[PDB]
Amino acid sequence: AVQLVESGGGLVQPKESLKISCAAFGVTFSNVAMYWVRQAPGKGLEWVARIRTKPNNYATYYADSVKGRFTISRDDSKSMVYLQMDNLKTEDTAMYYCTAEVATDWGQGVMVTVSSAETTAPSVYPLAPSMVTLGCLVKGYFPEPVTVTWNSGALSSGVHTFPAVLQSGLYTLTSSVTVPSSTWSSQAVTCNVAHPASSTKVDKKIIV
Amino acid sequence: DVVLTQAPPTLSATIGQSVSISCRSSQSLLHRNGNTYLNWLLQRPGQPPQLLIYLVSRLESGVPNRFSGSGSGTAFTLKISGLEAEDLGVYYCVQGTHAPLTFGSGTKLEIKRADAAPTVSIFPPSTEQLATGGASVVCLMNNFYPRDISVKWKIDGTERRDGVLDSVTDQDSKDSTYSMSSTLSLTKADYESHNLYTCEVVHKTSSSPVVKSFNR
Amino acid sequence: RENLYFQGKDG
Repeated sequence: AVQLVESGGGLVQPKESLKISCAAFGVTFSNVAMYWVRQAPGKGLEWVARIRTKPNNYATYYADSVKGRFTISRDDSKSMVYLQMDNLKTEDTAMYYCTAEVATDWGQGVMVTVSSAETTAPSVYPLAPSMVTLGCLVKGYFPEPVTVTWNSGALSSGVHTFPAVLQSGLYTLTSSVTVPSSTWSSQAVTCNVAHPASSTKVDKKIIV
Repeated sequence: DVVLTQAPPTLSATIGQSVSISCRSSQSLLHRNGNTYLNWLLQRPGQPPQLLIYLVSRLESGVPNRFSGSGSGTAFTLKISGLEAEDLGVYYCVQGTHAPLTFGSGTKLEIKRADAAPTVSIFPPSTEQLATGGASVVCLMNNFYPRDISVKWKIDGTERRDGVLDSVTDQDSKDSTYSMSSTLSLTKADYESHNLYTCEVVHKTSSSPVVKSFNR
Repeated sequence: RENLYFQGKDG
């Protein structure tokens, strides 16, 4: 099974550097040109950098907006592709994806956020009041994203996680889950809130 | 770079109906090797792109029979024959015949369904938050259709508009409904100076507002 | 579709 796996990325200040990478598994990528492709939040997909194969001298090409700041490289012996991003600008903020010229296999992507604001961990508060609706208020964090699950992913249907709203440089979101009221009676109901950029992961049991 | 002109930008149809998306290329996508490297991708909210169709017409493993791709040269088509609830999201064409890879601008598919009234919930601030000197009141409106909805906050009978932040979910992949969250933020001082907190919801399913309140 | 990678694609 063919697979691409990206790593690296995170939050960085304007003018700083980041190196992201892409590990290929399951079949050689030696005979294909490789690409980094990006997607700014709420926008479409666009190529960023391109690297040819050994017979074509590993020639590299860049979108106009990153020329002279990003460098693409590949290590065929290790099935690895890399993007060195120097002199990062706020408008480089995007999910970055690695893919081959055949565009059939895609990694999970890595988020690169470029901002002069520093990380703030969220405050996580319970929302307590047939089917019962419970929730978690995830307030005052920066940057995006957070991940919210309910009972570590055991409660998956009747979950609503609302898109974050930005207000005075901080994000707020809510997540809710709707369970049979007997479930809340016997079982614990807990929201788990991960925030990669602050290295936090917090649980909130919803107490009656 | 090769320009892929994708149309329409949005689609909406009921379960069981057929829809088509067009991808039109500035250059022939037939490669000198005989293959035509035109694929269709689906992207669900907050997910990576995934392959639906590759090499014009070949169905990716796991993709339902109701998806098909066709076309040649500079004009291509994706068809969904009998939409299902889970088919919503954004569809892109992508070509790799001519380097660099380029992409259509995307088609967002929404599902038309029967009107459904919101289930409304109200939530007082938590003890934990008050302890910090802040307060937040939350009102949820769950599983309604269509998306258009109005939410208002009343404090002791007076509408409050400052400190309100609203957010609507992406359409639900199972029941094709929407949900909305409204958050009323205020100081602990402000919050304790009042008694009746009310969420008022107006949706086309009823002329009467849906009203949820608590007393502090 | 592994044969796409065997055969290759680069320009």
